[PDB]
Amino acid sequence: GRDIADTTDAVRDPQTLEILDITPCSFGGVSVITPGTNTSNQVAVLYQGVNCTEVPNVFQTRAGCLIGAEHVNNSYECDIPIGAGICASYQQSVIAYTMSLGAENSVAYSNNSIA
Amino acid sequence: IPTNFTISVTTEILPVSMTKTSVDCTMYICGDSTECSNLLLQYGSFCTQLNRALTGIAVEQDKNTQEVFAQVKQIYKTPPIKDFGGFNFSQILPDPSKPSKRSFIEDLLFNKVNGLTVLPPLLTDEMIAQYTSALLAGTITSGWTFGAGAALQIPFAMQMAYRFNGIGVTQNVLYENQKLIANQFNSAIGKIQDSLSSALGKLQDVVNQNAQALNTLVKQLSSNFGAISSVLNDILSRLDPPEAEVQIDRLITGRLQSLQTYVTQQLIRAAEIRASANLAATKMSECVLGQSKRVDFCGKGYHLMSFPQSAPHGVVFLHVTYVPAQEKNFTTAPAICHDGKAHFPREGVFVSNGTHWFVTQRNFYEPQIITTDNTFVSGNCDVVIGIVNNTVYDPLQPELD
Amino acid sequence: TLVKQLSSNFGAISSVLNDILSRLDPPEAEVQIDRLITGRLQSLQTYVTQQLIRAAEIRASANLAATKMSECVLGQSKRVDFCGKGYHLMSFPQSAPHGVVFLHVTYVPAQEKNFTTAPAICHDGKAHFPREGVFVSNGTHWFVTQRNFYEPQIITTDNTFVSGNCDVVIGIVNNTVYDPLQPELD
Ligand SMILES: *[C@@H]1O[C@H](CO)[C@@H](O[C@@H]2O[C@H](CO)[C@@H](O)[C@H](O)[C@H]2NC(C)=O)[C@H](O)[C@H]1NC(C)=O
Ligand SMILES: *[C@@H]1O[C@H](CO)[C@@H](O[C@@H]2O[C@H](CO)[C@@H](O)[C@H](O)[C@H]2NC(C)=O)[C@H](O)[C@H]1NC(C)=O
Ligand SMILES: *[C@@H]1O[C@H](CO)[C@@H](O[C@@H]2O[C@H](CO)[C@@H](O)[C@H](O)[C@H]2NC(C)=O)[C@H](O)[C@H]1NC(C)=O
Ligand SMILES: *[C@@H]1O[C@H](CO)[C@@H](O)[C@H](O)[C@H]1NC(C)=O
Ligand SMILES: *[C@@H]1O[C@H](CO)[C@@H](O)[C@H](O)[C@H]1NC(C)=O
Ligand SMILES: *[C@@H]1O[C@H](CO)[C@@H](O)[C@H](O)[C@H]1NC(C)=O
Ligand SMILES: *[C@@H]1O[C@H](CO)[C@@H](O)[C@H](O)[C@H]1NC(C)=O
Ligand SMILES: *[C@@H]1O[C@H](CO)[C@@H](O)[C@H](O)[C@H]1NC(C)=O
Ligand SMILES: *[C@@H]1O[C@H](CO)[C@@H](O)[C@H](O)[C@H]1NC(C)=O
Ligand SMILES: *[C@@H]1O[C@H](CO)[C@@H](O)[C@H](O)[C@H]1NC(C)=O
Ligand SMILES: *[C@@H]1O[C@H](CO)[C@@H](O)[C@H](O)[C@H]1NC(C)=O
Ligand SMILES: *[C@@H]1O[C@H](CO)[C@@H](O)[C@H](O)[C@H]1NC(C)=O
Ligand SMILES: *[C@@H]1O[C@H](CO)[C@@H](O)[C@H](O)[C@H]1NC(C)=O
Ligand SMILES: *[C@@H]1O[C@H](CO)[C@@H](O)[C@H](O)[C@H]1NC(C)=O
Repeated sequence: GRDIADTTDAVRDPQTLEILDITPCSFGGVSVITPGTNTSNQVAVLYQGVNCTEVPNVFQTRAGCLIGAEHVNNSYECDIPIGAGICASYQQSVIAYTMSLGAENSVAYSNNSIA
Repeated sequence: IPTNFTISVTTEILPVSMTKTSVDCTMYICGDSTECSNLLLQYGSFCTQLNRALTGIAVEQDKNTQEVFAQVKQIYKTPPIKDFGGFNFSQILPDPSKPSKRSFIEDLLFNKVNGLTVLPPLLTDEMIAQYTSALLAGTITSGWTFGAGAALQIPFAMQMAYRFNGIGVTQNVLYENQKLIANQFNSAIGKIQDSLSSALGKLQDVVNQNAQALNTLVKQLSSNFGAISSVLNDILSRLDPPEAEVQIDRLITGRLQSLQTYVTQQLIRAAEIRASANLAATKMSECVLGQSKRVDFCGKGYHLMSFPQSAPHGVVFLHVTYVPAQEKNFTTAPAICHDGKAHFPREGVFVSNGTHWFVTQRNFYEPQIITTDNTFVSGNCDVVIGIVNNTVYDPLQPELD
Repeated sequence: TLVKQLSSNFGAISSVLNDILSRLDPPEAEVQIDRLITGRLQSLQTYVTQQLIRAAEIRASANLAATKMSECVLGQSKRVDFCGKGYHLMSFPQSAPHGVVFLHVTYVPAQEKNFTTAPAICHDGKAHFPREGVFVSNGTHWFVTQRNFYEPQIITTDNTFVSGNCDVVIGIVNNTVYDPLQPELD
């Protein structure tokens, strides 16, 4: 069997004559999230595009599996960009959160008033 | 002189960023073989150099997006009461019912458009939609004051009066034609809505180019380059190392050439994308946060205001312009000769309907009696070429008498 | 990187030409010399291509800097967020190693206040519009002030012009307009 790119996607077993699909083993990059060397010597490790089960606090993002950072359900300004709306900061351990775009303001609009 | 006007709303599409891809040099050339890696280690820092170029290209896209869409300090909210003087902003304002807060027109725009890895963008679509909504709410509620500091509220009709002043038309023209202008704006917005649902080719061209380049790179892995086969496992299984090296070297050479061509053309594309993003950021600063005097920069006509909408990997600007209509012929003169002295118009032009002489503004026909209040004197009647004889009214004398 | 790429075999037996010459006969030696030549030529071409690509960006930045020198230093610009942030007043250049520094001076308003406003004033069945400014009220009285700074003034016929009746304009408010000529006449 062949795919669009002409690779051996599927094979037939010779002894029992059954069709077995062939899929590649997991691969990806490894990124290290660190504060300054003066500030601390602890790091967080991101496995990009890898499901958390495939890896030999564990937090799953759209970028990949994040190990060594605790997820807090507050929002702050972005410090270190992880991807897909997630940032990381050192606050002591490394924390991961969803970045906030800014402060919320409501202008006092009216059809009579000016500033 | 024109005697009527038209409100025109037009669209402009600009690409901002492209897809973030990364290729591992060793995995593409060798896969999972140690012999090929050891042979490839003798070529230097080509693989480290190629990976760094791609990393820089990937990093540049987030800056591209940030420079265009993150131009507001605060996230402004529109008031619950939509009393904007008859103007209707509903196809460009967010609707909470949709799970994403994209507007109607944004929904229409979004419905249209081996070691390989694709990286997600830092900003999601919801965040970009929130940026656009904040910009648009600020423009509606505070005019152009939020660009230069704190947002100061003002009624929308008075803001439109200021914008009519900015193009050389007086305020009473707006205030005595408000309903017609509102209706024309609403009809133009509806026409855009109809035209979109029935365009975005510039955004699809980039996607097509990137996909085709990736497809070529992937398909170049089935070339022999002079070896007995293009499959490295077959070469390693059928031959001893001394005889396998002479084929693996040819495979390595070919695959290196293929990756280097791909990376170079990718850099050349990234430069153009950066230039387009810079133009989009300039347009956001100058058309949306202000009123531009540059000709044909924000639309076609006399610019009034613009509204931004987010597109997939791009941005759309809706430019609102002023177009004069229904002109009429008149006879004109440079000056008026009265009592042996020459009068010039202060901020208008002298016109005649065939029997009488009036003074009117240049962009709209509104005749008025020539008095000493709207004219000024300089010299006598001999110097000027084309001066005509007429009477100039003095308001003080009848009141005094 | 260019200098360091001179210690690679590129498939040959050695990276030193003299060692290849001494340890091999000429007919076999030329085969290794060709490999070394190919590798070093490829390195040079890569260096030149990246230098061209970088020079293009440097040129674009220099063009932007020249435009900014023309429009912020030799004049006053009305382009928004081109010469600093705020309302541009003037700029001063400084020289930096392989660059230039611009010091932008801008005008930022502060300390705003609530006011009540109207589009026109109705007086004697006539509609008055402000010549340059906006009508504001502190709660009991009406004034006319310039838009970017608060300086209230009495509404007269010298701040306003008349256009039409009071029926058309939406939001017209009754008030009085003071005629300066009458007190001097009487
Ligand atoms: C200026 O143009 C507008 C738009 O064409 C005119 O308004 C229309 O006039 C016609 C003719 O009387 C009416 O049937 C329409 O109902 C009007 N409104 C619209 C939205 O079409 C307007 O009359 C023109 N001004 C002058 C002075 O003729
Ligand atoms: C040109 O403008 C003059 C001034 O408005 C017009 O003269 C007026 O005509 C109307 C009738 O059409 C009379 O009721 C007014 O009394 C006239 N005004 C004056 C000052 O006499 C004139 O009709 C216009 N057209 C032409 C061709 O002259
Ligand atoms: C609005 O401004 C007017 C003008 O300054 C104020 O009227 C003056 O108020 C002072 C305060 O006692 C008096 O001394 C003056 O005699 C008033 N002038 C006139 C012409 O009456 C008015 O008080 C202000 N309104 C508010 C609510 O502050
Ligand atoms: C031998 O191979 C045939 C397929 O040709 C298969 O049907 C059969 O079961 C095999 N026998 C054994 C003992 O594996
Ligand atoms: C590390 O951080 C401290 C903060 O207290 C700072 O004083 C120090 O300068 C930093 N290290 C270096 C090398 O600058
Ligand atoms: C990881 O595997 C689980 C189990 O199938 C799946 O539910 C989950 O969606 C996977 N992760 C991602 C990011 O798809
Ligand atoms: C995340 O949200 C849940 C909502 O129930 C909350 O209980 C939890 O405390 C949040 N996470 C953290 C770290 O606080
Ligand atoms: C704005 O137009 C829509 C039709 O597109 C209409 O349903 C809506 O009621 C209008 N807005 C107001 C305030 O009437
Ligand atoms: C004005 O005069 C020209 C030349 O006589 C003529 O062609 C035109 O129809 C007239 N009217 C307008 C509105 O231009
Ligand atoms: C315009 O040109 C004509 C010649 O055809 C001339 O007679 C007339 O005087 C000129 N107009 C003026 C205002 O001089
Ligand atoms: C305008 O009036 C003056 C003074 O009466 C006269 O000398 C001159 O000839 C007049 N112009 C024309 C074109 O008749
Ligand atoms: C204008 O009045 C509103 C009323 O709520 C207020 O919130 C706002 O701060 C005022 N603007 C000022 C004081 O500049
Ligand atoms: C403001 O809105 C109110 C409520 O509809 C209305 O009574 C008033 O006339 C409006 N004022 C202006 C200036 O539009
Ligand atoms: C203004 O005065 C006229 C008559 O003097 C009156 O009919 C009108 O109702 C007044 N306007 C207001 C808003 O009270």
